[PDB]
Amino acid sequence: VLSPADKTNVKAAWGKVGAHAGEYGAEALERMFLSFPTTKTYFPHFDLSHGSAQVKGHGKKVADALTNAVAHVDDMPNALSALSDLHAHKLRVDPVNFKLLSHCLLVTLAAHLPAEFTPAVHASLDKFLASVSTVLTSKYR
Amino acid sequence: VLSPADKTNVKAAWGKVGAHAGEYGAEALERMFLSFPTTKTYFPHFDLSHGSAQVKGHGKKVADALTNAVAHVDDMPNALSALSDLHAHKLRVDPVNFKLLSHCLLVTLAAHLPAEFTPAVHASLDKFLASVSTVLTSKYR
Amino acid sequence: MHLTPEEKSAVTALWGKVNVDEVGGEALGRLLVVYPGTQRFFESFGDLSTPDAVMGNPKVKAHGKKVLGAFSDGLAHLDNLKGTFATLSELHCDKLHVDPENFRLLGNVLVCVLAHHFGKEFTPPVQAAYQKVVAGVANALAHKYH
Amino acid sequence: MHLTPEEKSAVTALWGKVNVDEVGGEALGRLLVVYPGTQRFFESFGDLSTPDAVMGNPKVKAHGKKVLGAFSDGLAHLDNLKGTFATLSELHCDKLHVDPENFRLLGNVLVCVLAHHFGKEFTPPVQAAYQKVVAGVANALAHKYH
Ligand code: HEM
Ligand code: HEM
Ligand code: HEM
Ligand code: HEM
Repeated sequence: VLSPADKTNVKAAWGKVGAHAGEYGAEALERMFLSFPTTKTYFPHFDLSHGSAQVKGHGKKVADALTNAVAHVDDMPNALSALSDLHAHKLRVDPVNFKLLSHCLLVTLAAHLPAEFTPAVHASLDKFLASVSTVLTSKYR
Repeated sequence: VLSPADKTNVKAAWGKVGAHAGEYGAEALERMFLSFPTTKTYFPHFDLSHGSAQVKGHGKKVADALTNAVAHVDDMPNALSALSDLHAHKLRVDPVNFKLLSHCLLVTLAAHLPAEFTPAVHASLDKFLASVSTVLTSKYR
Repeated sequence: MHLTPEEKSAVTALWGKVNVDEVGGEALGRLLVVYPGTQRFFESFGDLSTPDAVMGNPKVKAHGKKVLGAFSDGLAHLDNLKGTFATLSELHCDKLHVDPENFRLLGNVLVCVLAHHFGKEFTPPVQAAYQKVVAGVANALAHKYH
Repeated sequence: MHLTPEEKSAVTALWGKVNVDEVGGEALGRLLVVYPGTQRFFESFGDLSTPDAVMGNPKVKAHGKKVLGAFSDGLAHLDNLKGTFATLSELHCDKLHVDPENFRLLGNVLVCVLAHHFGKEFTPPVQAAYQKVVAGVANALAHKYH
């Protein structure tokens, strides 16, 4: 469960992401597809080449949903209800993959936000992404 | 979340287990230690030989906790609170391990309950053990 | 795939008693009932809305037989799982887009089905050998993913 | 270790720039803060109640250097990681009783640490080669568990 300090750490870190949310989301996706190729199975309709516009656009969408989660940290299951339904009943992504995207997002943040990525903040972001993941797979079966 | 049918399924199945729980708990553990040897790292102080008393004694305790969970199926997080605390703060068992024991319990039940281990019941039991595992692992950080 | 001679014998002994057609159907059907997420790959199979619809679906039954038939053939080549499944690996990745995690789920469900059919005879040591076999088959089927 | 020549080269070049003392300390420290369950093995190191405590703990810093030192030596043996880490695998299983899952956690933390230090230079292709190396190391450390 996220503690007050976690929520504080996440709001601050994400704040510094700011207008770079979109770029980071795209980078994290690219990192995932290269590092963990089995994740490409969920995107057979995507042009997966470097700098592709489908990855960019999708990177933006992920990034925005996360901004929304941060803004609704105290109430995630409600702010994310439609995305939860989408992942559970339509997309049906196996849960292991969420850990893979989460890690890649951390690596992206660690690469772009050196001063801000302290050990406590790293801890907080990891729990946060984990909660987002639990929410997104909570209606699976 | 367990559905009304899931609950009925689990009560029926566990009822047939009855006064065999202990014995089935021990078998699940032996199965787990043999199929997934990394799990033994958590029991370096146990005699892990076939028929071991520590193994039997521990099977009974696991089985008793599952019976208590079945008896409080509508209030599992509270019925198992103490156990959740124990696993989180003292034992600190990695969550992947819970999936391994759950699988072995299912194998154990399948081997002893041929008429009751139907597809729908298999599904309900898997979901039930997964909920029990989430509770036991919910206070980890 | 480190299998000891006595594990290999154990696996082979038991498998000789298996009706692959029947066990194939049961294993595929249970996968789709217990892990409904796996139904995303079989929308052409018609009605999968309830357990009886899945378990008795003639298409699920026919596919189960095909899957387990390939699996049996793999048991005849335990020392070269990778070569044996290379073309199926590529097919599953490039044409069917199946996340290999599903191979691990099927393997475990197959183990529950074997336990269900054989009861006592599926002793802890026999199960341990089968766990190694299903992991190897899962790894061989994933090996060509890229 | 199915590492590509361009991948072996990417690993080696970046590693030549690593301050092992700092990275070791930081990776082991981060493991203990991000995944507190791992503290179970390090009760005798002292106070690990807070991040500042863990990160400043001299025994954590020293143990990090040792761990990363052995990792370093493995990077010169990439064609035989299993052989290289066999004794260490035996010791992690028989004397220390460490669940090998922790090896994968340390791996990912290490990758986050490398990205944090190298920024731009830690590109997607470079990360990918490192993910293969870290899984490779984790697998070799787990190889002798029984
Ligand atoms: C924190 C984790 C994640 C979040 C916040 C997230 C969020 C989203 C969002 C916002 C969309 C777009 C929905 C729309 O168009 O309105 C989406 C779609 C999608 N996501 Fe997830 N996602 C996450 C993880 C994953 C993972 C791990 C996978 C599998 C590798 C995945 C696979 C997909 C796929 C295949 C689509 C449909 C893409 C398309 O057809 O355009 N997502 N997700
Ligand atoms: C189905 C989930 C599980 C349940 C319901 C369960 C239940 C219990 C119970 C009742 C105890 C005894 C606590 C006491 O003495 O009051 C216990 C202890 C213990 N459990 Fe869990 N357990 C589960 C899974 C696991 C797994 C996956 C592991 C690690 C592989 C594990 C490792 C331990 C250990 C090492 C002890 C201490 C044993 C001793 O020192 O005597 N448990 N558990
Ligand atoms: C033991 C592991 C498995 C083996 C040995 C196996 C084997 C096979 C074989 C022999 C075929 C027919 C290939 C062809 O049409 O040319 C096939 C097709 C297929 N497999 Fe696999 N399979 C396995 C697991 C799975 C899993 C777990 C899934 C998804 C949950 C899956 C999804 C599919 C799909 C969707 C097809 C094509 C169905 C169609 O004809 O429309 N397979 N598999
Ligand atoms: C990259 C993976 C790892 C490597 C290469 C590594 C390497 C080493 C080495 C070289 C030693 C010194 C052994 C000796 O004195 O002969 C050691 C000790 C130890 N390692 Fe590992 N280690 C790794 C990961 C882990 C992790 C993840 C854990 C637990 C979270 C762990 C727990 C320990 C413990 C408890 C000791 C003994 C320390 C003491 O003297 O108190 N190791 N390790």
